[PDB]
Amino acid sequence: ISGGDAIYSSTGRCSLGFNVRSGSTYYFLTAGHCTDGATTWWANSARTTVLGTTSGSSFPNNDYGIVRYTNTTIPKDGTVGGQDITSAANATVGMAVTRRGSTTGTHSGSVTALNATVNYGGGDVVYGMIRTNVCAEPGDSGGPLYSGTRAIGLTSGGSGNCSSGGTTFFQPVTEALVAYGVSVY
Amino acid sequence: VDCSEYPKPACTTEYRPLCGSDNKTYGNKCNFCNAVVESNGTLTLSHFGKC
Repeated sequence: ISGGDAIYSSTGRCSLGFNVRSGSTYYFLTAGHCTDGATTWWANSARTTVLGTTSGSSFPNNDYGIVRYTNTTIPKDGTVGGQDITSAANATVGMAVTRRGSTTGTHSGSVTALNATVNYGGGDVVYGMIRTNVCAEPGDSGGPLYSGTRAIGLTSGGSGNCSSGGTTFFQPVTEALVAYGVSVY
Repeated sequence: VDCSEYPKPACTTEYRPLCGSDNKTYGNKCNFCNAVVESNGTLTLSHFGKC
């Protein structure tokens, strides 16, 4: 399983962000709004293939979460679909980026702003978000935003859609890597 | 599902589908409620889950 692939909780479906590790312990990052209130994660809608259990969740304010793998046999590719990921970097205005999600697949665009505040309502406000002109739709949450072999962010949300075009906000991945002391591979 | 707190300028992108009276499956409550507002209150909920 790799970045952009579907992940299922007891509540719904999101996408795997990046496979990361600390020492010999493997985890995967995804959106905090997906990990919030989620315990177990599965690889299929039938919930027969277990992936792991939620180890951390930060939402709102930030939007990232981490899941510890408990499945010993499932391959944990350090890629996004076929795309190898070798490092993480900070987003910059004008940077060409690409997102992969379990609903819409792969879409590209550019970073249009940094440090954006997104108010999802009901007190669910997230800060320091990367703004882009890349589309995203329900199910794409937590999927990776990358630039070549560089990991950049995790899909949080936005407006519009892939048909008419939209605006999507991403949580900077560097912040998540630092919080959990993990690294991409 | 109540859409009084709508519309909202952005929605998170998790998938928990709802079926609207227009036979369209809406990806989540936020997407559904924004559509209801955009329809000026003409769209309604048919049932939970996919259409």
